[PDB]
Amino acid sequence: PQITLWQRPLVTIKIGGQLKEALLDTGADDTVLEEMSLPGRWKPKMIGGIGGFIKVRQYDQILIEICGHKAIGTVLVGPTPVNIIGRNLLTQIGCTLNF
Amino acid sequence: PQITLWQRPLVTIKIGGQLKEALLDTGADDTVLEEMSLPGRWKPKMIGGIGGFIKVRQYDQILIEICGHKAIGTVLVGPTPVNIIGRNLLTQIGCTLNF
Ligand SMILES: CC(C)CN(CCNCCN(CC(C)C)S(=O)(=O)c1ccc(N)cc1)S(=O)(=O)c1ccc(N)cc1
Ligand SMILES: [Cl-]
Ligand SMILES: [Cl-]
Repeated sequence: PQITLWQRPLVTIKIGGQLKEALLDTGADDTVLEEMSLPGRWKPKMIGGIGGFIKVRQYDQILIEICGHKAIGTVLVGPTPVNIIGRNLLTQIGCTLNF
Repeated sequence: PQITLWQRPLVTIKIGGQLKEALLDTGADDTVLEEMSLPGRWKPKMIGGIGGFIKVRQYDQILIEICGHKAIGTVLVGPTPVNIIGRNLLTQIGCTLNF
C-alpha cells in the first residue's frame, strides 16, 4: 500500500499469536514492543534517546506479520511508550520512503 | 527520491543558511533539531520520547530545505540525539511510506 503521513502510520501486526497496533518508524533501527512473552533466548540491551534510555530484552529470529507481510527479525521488548516497527523489519516487507 | 531502509535515512537539510544531516523519522510527530539559533519568538512544548517527556523550544514558520525540497513550518529545538525530521515536514514535501 501507500501510507500517508498526515496521521501516525499505525498498522496491525501479529506476533506470538497476538494482534497488536504498532508505529512504522523509519527512525528506529530496531522493532521494540511493550512487555510481552516471546519464545527462545534473549539478551539485555539499553535503548534510548529523547527523555533517556530504557532497558529491553532482545529476541532474535522472531516471526512477525505486518499488513499480511511475513518477516523474521529482532524484536526488543520493554517499557516503550508505543509499539514501534523499526528498519530491521521494515526492510523485509520492502518498505520505502517516497517523495 | 525513493529511500530504502537498510541504513538510516539520513539526509542533508538546509536551515539558517547552513547544511546539516538529519533523520527522516515517520515515528516522530514533529521535527526536532539539535540546539541552534533561530529567528523570532518561541513557545514551550513538551514532547514524549522513548525514555520520558521533555521540554523543547517551538519556533514557527521557519524556512527549511530537506534534500533540496523547500519547506516552511514548525521546528522544535532541544537535546535530541540527532536532528529529526518528523511528519509535519514529511507531509509538506509529499512523503509517503510504500510497500
Ligand atoms: C533519535 C531517534 C533516532 C531515536 N529513536 C527512534 C525515532 N523514533 C521517533 C519517535 N519518538 C518517540 C518513540 C517513543 C515512538 S522520539 O522520542 O524520537 C520523538 C518524539 C517527539 C518528536 N517530535 C520527535 C522524536 S527512539 O524512539 O529513541 C528508538 C531507539 C531505539 C529503538 N530500537 C527504537 C526506538
Ligand atoms: Cl519553557
Ligand atoms: Cl509545520
